[PDB]
Amino acid sequence: AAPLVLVLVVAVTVRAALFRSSLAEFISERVEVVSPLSSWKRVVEGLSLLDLGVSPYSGAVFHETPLIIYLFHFLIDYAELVFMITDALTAIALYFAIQDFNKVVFKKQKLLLELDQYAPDVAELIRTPMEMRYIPLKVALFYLLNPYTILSCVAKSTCAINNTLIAFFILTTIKGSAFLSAIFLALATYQSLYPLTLFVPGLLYLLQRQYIPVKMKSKAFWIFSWEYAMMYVGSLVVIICLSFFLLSSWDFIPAVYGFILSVPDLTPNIGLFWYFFAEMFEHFSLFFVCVFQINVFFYTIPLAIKLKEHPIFFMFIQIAVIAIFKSYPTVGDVALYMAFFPVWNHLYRFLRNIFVLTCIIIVCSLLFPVLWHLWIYAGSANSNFFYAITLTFNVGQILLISDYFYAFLRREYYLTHGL
Amino acid sequence: LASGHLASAFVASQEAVTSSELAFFDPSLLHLLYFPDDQKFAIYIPLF
Amino acid sequence: AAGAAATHLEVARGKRAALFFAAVAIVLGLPLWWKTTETYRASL
Amino acid sequence: TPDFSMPYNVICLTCTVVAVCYGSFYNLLTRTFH
Ligand SMILES: CCCCCC/C=C\C=C/CCCCCCCC(=O)O[C@H](COC(=O)CCCCCCCCCCCCCCC)COP(=O)(O)O[C@@H]1[C@H](OC(=O)CCCCCCCCCCCCCCC)[C@H](O)[C@@H](O)[C@H](O)[C@H]1O[C@H]1O[C@H](CO)[C@@H](O[C@H]2O[C@H](CO)[C@@H](O)[C@H](O)[C@@H]2OP(=O)(O)OCCN)[C@H](O)[C@H]1N
Ligand SMILES: CC(C)CCC[C@@H](C)[C@H]1CC[C@H]2[C@@H]3CC=C4C[C@@H](OC(=O)CCC(=O)O)CC[C@]4(C)[C@H]3CC[C@]12C
Ligand SMILES: CC(C)CCC[C@@H](C)[C@H]1CC[C@H]2[C@@H]3CC=C4C[C@@H](OC(=O)CCC(=O)O)CC[C@]4(C)[C@H]3CC[C@]12C
Ligand SMILES: CC(C)CCC[C@@H](C)[C@H]1CC[C@H]2[C@@H]3CC=C4C[C@@H](OC(=O)CCC(=O)O)CC[C@]4(C)[C@H]3CC[C@]12C
Ligand SMILES: CC(C)CCC[C@@H](C)[C@H]1CC[C@H]2[C@@H]3CC=C4C[C@@H](OC(=O)CCC(=O)O)CC[C@]4(C)[C@H]3CC[C@]12C
Ligand SMILES: CC(C)CCC[C@@H](C)[C@H]1CC[C@H]2[C@@H]3CC=C4C[C@@H](O)CC[C@]4(C)[C@H]3CC[C@]12C
Ligand SMILES: CC(C)CCC[C@@H](C)[C@H]1CC[C@H]2[C@@H]3CC=C4C[C@@H](O)CC[C@]4(C)[C@H]3CC[C@]12C
Ligand SMILES: CC(C)CCC[C@@H](C)[C@H]1CC[C@H]2[C@@H]3CC=C4C[C@@H](O)CC[C@]4(C)[C@H]3CC[C@]12C
Ligand SMILES: CC(C)CCC[C@@H](C)[C@H]1CC[C@H]2[C@@H]3CC=C4C[C@@H](O)CC[C@]4(C)[C@H]3CC[C@]12C
Ligand SMILES: CC(C)CCC[C@@H](C)[C@H]1CC[C@H]2[C@@H]3CC=C4C[C@@H](O)CC[C@]4(C)[C@H]3CC[C@]12C
Repeated sequence: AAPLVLVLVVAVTVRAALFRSSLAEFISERVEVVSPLSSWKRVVEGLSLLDLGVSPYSGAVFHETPLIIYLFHFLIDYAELVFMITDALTAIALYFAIQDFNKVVFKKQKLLLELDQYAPDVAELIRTPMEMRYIPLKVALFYLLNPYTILSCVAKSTCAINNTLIAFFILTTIKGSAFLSAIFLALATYQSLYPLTLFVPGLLYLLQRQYIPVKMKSKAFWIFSWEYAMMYVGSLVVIICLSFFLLSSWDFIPAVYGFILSVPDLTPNIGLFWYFFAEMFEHFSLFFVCVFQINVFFYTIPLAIKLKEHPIFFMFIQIAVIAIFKSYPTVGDVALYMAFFPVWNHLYRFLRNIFVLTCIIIVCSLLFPVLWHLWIYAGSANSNFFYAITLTFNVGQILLISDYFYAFLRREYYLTHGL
Repeated sequence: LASGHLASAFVASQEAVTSSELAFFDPSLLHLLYFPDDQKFAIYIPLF
Repeated sequence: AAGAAATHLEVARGKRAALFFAAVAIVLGLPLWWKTTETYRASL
Repeated sequence: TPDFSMPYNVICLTCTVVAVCYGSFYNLLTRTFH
C-alpha cells in the first residue's frame, strides 16, 4: 500500500523536476522520442490552422485523430498535468491486473498438483506465495522509472495515451468484462491500426475464464466468439461515424490510416523503413511495402496454435512484435513490453546469453544521440553510422524476445517430463 | 481502291497513316524507362 | 500416461504450424510477386 | 542527403534482419524437445 504511493510520489516528483529545467526543449525534439504521428508541435499547428479557417488535413504536417483535437482543444492550458495523470493511470492498471493474474496462476497450479499430472522430482520449479508477493509493485516501478517513459512524458508525446488505453484493455479483460474490453480495444485500434492483433489473445483468455472448451464441434464457443466480434466491430463503426461530424469531412481517414500504411515521410527513426525506402528501386517499392506490412500481422495464427493455453504470454509476445515492426516506432512503445519482464523472471535459470543482449541494447541507446549530433551538426559523419545503430538495436531486441520464448517452452517441458 | 471509289479510299488511307504513326512514336516506347530483366535475381535472392 | 498424451499433442501442433507456414507462403508470395512485378502488355 | 552509392547493400542488410526474425520464430514454433 505505502510502497505504491511512495513509488507514485517519486515518479511524479522526477517528472515535475524535469519539466522545469533547461533540457525540456532539447528533449522535445529528439527523433527517437517523437514521430510525425506523436509530436506536440503538430497538435498546436493543427489547432492554429483551425483558427485560420483552413482544414487541418489539407496540408502535410498534421496526422492526428479528431478526438485528440477535441481533448486538447479543451485542455491546452493544463497540458503538463494530463501526461502525469495518464502515466499514473497506466501504472495503477498494470498493478491491479498483475495481482489478479497471480491469483489465477497459483490457483491453477495448485489444482494440477492433486490431479498429480506433474513429474515426481519437479520441485524448485513450483511457484510459491512468498515469491509472487512483490511482482505487481515491481511491474509498476519498471514502467514508471524507465528512462524511456520519462523521456516520452517530458516531450508530451501522444504515445502515452495509447499505452494507457492498452493497459486499460488488459485490466478490463483480466477482470472479466467483455463489453469494456471491446470498447477499449476499439479505442486503441482507432488511434493506431496495429492493436487489432490483440483480439485473439483476449478472446482466448475470456473463453478460458468461462470454462468453455475451445473445439470445432462446440456451440458455446461460436456463440461467445460471435458476440465479442460484433461488439468490437460496432464500437469501431460508431467511433468513426462520430468522428465524421466534428469537421463534416472524411479527410482524417487518408491522413491517418493511409499515412500509416503507405509510409510517405522519410524522417529518420529507430525503425527499419526510412533508409530502406530512401534507397529503393522504384520498380519493387509496392512489393516491398506489402511484404513488410504483412510481416506484422503474420505471426498471430501460428502463435495462437502453439500458445493456446497461455494467452498472457501470447499478449506479451504480440506487443513486442508490434513495437519492433511498426512503420513509425518510438521508445514509448518499447517501454510497454519491458514493463512485463518481472512477470517472467522466474524463467531466469533457463535463459542464455541475456548479459550480452542487455549490454548491447544499453550501448545502442547512448549511441543514438552522439551519432545524430555528428551527422547533423558537426558534419563529420553520414547516415550509414545511424543506419548501422538502428540495425544493431533491432537485432538485439529480436534476440532477447526469442530467448524468453525458448525459456518458457523449456520450463514447460521440464514440468511435464521430469527435471 | 479495288472497287474504284477514289475519295473514300483517300480518306481511309489518311486515317490509316495517322493512326499508325500515332502508335509508332508514343513516348512510352522508350526502352530506357524500365528496369533491366537481367538484374532481377539480385533483388529477389536476399529474402527468398 | 500423461507424457504420451503430451508428446502427441505437441507433435500435432507443430505439424499444424508448419502447414500454415507453407500454405501462406505459396498462396500469397507467388500471386503477389507475379502481380506487382509484371510488365503489362496489351493485345495486338 | 542519403548515400547515393549503396542502394543495393541496404536491401540485403534489412532483408537479413527480417530473415533472422523469421528463422527464430519458425524454429521455435515448429520443432519439439527430444
Ligand atoms: C552486433 C550484431 C550486429 C547485427 C548487424 C550489424 C549491423 C550494424 C553493425 C555493424 C555495421 C554493419 C552494417 C554497416 C553498413 C553501413 C555502415 C558503414 O559501414 O558505414 C560506416 C559506418 O561506420 C560504422 O559502421 C561504425 C561506426 C559506429 C557504429 C558502431 C557499429 C555498431 C556498434 C553497436 C555495438 C558496439 C559495442 C556493443 C557491445 C557491448 C561509415 O564509413 P564510410 O561511409 O566511409 O564507408 C562507406 C561504405 O562502407 C561500408 O558500408 C562497408 C560495406 C559492408 C558493410 C557491412 C558489414 C558486413 C558484415 C558486418 C558484420 C556485423 C555483425 C553481423 C553478425 C551478427 C561502403 O564501403 C561504400 O560503398 C560507401 O559509399 C562508403 O561511403 C563513402 O564511400 C565513397 C567513396 O568515398 C563515396 O561515394 C561517392 O564518391 C565516389 C567518388 O569516388 C562516387 O563514385 C560515388 O558515386 C559517390 O557519390 P558522390 O559523387 O561523391 O556524391 C557525393 C554527395 N554527397 C561515399 O560518398 C562515401 N560516403
Ligand atoms: C469455417 C468457416 C466457414 C468459418 C466459419 C465457421 C463455421 C464453419 C462454424 C460456425 C458455426 C459452426 C457450427 C455450430 C454448431 C455446430 C453443432 C455441433 O454439434 C452439436 O452442437 C451437437 C450437440 C450434441 O448433440 O451434443 C457440430 C458442429 C456445428 C455444426 C458447427 C460447425 C462449424 C460452424 C458451421
Ligand atoms: C467500421 C469499419 C469496419 C468499416 C466501416 C466504416 C465506414 C463507416 C467508413 C470507414 C472508411 C470510410 C470510407 C473512407 C474513404 C472514403 C472516400 C471518400 O471519397 C472522397 O470523396 C474523398 C475525397 C473527396 O472528398 O474528394 C468517400 C467516402 C469513403 C468511401 C468512406 C465511406 C465510409 C467508410 C467506408
Ligand atoms: C478492424 C477491422 C474490421 C477494420 C479496421 C479498419 C481498416 C480495415 C480500415 C479503416 C480505415 C481504412 C483506410 C481509410 C483510407 C484509406 C486511404 C485510401 O487511399 C489512399 O489515400 C491510399 C494511400 C496511398 O496510396 O497514398 C487507401 C485505403 C485506406 C488506407 C484505408 C485502408 C483500410 C482502413 C485502414
Ligand atoms: C488484417 C488486415 C489488416 C489484413 C492483413 C494485413 C495485410 C494482408 C494488408 C492489410 C493492409 C495492407 C496495406 C494497406 C495499404 C497499403 C499502402 C499501399 O500504398 C500504395 O499503394 C501507394 C504507393 C506505394 O507506396 O507503393 C501499399 C500496400 C499497403 C502497405 C498494404 C500492404 C498489405 C496490408 C498490410
Ligand atoms: C475514473 C477514470 C478517469 C480513472 C479510473 C482509475 C481508477 C478509479 C480505477 C482504474 C483501475 C481500477 C481497479 C482495477 C481492478 C480492481 C480489482 C477489483 O477486484 C476491485 C476494483 C479494482 C481495485 C479497481 C478500482 C478502481 C481503479 C483503481
Ligand atoms: C467516443 C469514445 C469516448 C467512445 C465511447 C464509447 C463507445 C465505444 C460506445 C458508445 C456506444 C457503444 C455501442 C452501443 C451499442 C452497441 C450494440 C451492441 O450489440 C454491441 C456494442 C455496441 C456497438 C456499442 C459499442 C461501443 C460504443 C460505440
Ligand atoms: C484479408 C487480409 C486479412 C489479408 C489479405 C492481404 C491483403 C490485405 C493485401 C495482400 C496483397 C495486397 C495488394 C498488393 C498490391 C496491390 C496493388 C495496388 O493496387 C495497391 C494495393 C494492392 C491491390 C494490395 C491491396 C491489399 C492486399 C490485397
Ligand atoms: C485465418 C486462417 C484461419 C485462414 C488462412 C488460411 C490458412 C490458415 C489455412 C489454409 C489451409 C489450412 C491447412 C489445411 C490442412 C491442414 C491439415 C490438418 O490436419 C491440420 C490443419 C491444416 C494444416 C490447415 C491449417 C490452416 C491452413 C494453413
Ligand atoms: C515476411 C512475412 C512475415 C510476410 C510475407 C511473407 C511471404 C508471403 C513473402 C516474404 C518474402 C517473399 C519472397 C521474396 C522474393 C521472392 C523472389 C521472387 O522471384 C519470387 C517470389 C519470392 C520467393 C517471394 C515469395 C513470397 C515471400 C516468401
